[PDB]
Amino acid sequence: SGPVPSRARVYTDVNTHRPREYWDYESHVVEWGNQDDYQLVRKLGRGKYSEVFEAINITNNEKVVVKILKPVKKKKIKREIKILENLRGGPNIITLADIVKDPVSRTPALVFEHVNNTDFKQLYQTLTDYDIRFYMYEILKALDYCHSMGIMHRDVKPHNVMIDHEHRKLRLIDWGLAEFYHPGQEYNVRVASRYFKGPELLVDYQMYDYSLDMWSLGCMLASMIFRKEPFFHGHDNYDQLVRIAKVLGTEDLYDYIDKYNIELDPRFNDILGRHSRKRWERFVHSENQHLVSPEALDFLDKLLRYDHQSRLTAREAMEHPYFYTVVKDQ
Ligand SMILES: O=C(CCCCCCCNc1nc2cc(C(=O)O)ccc2c2cnccc12)NO
Ligand SMILES: [Cl-]
Ligand SMILES: [Cl-]
Repeated sequence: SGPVPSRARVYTDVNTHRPREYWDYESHVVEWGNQDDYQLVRKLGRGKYSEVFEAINITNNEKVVVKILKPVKKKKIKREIKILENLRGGPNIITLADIVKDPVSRTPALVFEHVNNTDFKQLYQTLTDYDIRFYMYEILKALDYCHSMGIMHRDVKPHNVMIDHEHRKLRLIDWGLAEFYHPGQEYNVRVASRYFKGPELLVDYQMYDYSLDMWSLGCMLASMIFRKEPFFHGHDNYDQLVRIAKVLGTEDLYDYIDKYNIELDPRFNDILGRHSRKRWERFVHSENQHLVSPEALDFLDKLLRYDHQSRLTAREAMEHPYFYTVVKDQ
């Protein structure tokens, strides 16, 4: 026997109902724009497999951002392009304005809308309770939208949320790890950064779905309301699950593993041992108490569940009382 199958609880068949050109990114033909329209102004970042510049569109003198794509797996170029084009115009999704060939190496470069960003290591220190709720709701809007469009982001983390706090404007960026959800498909578990990897990634359960993004979101929320960054501070991939188990407890972990017939490494199983669940109240202290409320902890608790089928969907999350007043704000 093998692992038990799983299906997305919501939006399960969205891609099946669309024409195949929507999700068959390998068959996408790229419409290339005019590289001469853009001139690089300065370097903004040099992440993995990509370089990011501030640039100028000289046909309208619009400040834009150019990301030069250099993945090892070339199939991710069309993938990112197709996903950006399918989600274009959606709430809080970064806008792909153009695609051009870098005149140096003929490598693809994406042109994006420019956002007036403020770094999170400078921002999450000054956020009020209300601000945390408001921006979580904006992220949820983006996630419900991309999930409803058949797409899982798979790399939700602070650096991939651009915030113009002066205008209370938020954009979800870097769709280079995003994939289309197809029921029954097995996905790669190497996605996401360690601190934000869901337990399904950490136990090598490959038939995961949109709910992966809901675990990541939970990890961000916990780090903001408790002012512990990252909240689960694993030092390698096994330690990440150990740190999770020390908070959520091993009883629900072992029930999760049994439910889906997941094959755990025996020495790892021995290492996890037995840990009781810690009540969320243990993480409150005088320095973070102004960010904690009963509805915050209930919401957090309903995002950070081992069983991916048990986590709140983005829409259920948007209906949680934690956002009640925020919902009346717009
Ligand atoms: O949490 C945070 C963390 C701040 C991290 C700073 C990263 C600097 C890179 N800077 C931009 N990287 C982009 C990447 C993409 C993409 O890969 O899709 C799309 C758009 C941008 C972008 C747009 N406008 C201004 C700057 C950038 N801040 O709130
Ligand atoms: Cl406790
Ligand atoms: Cl969802």
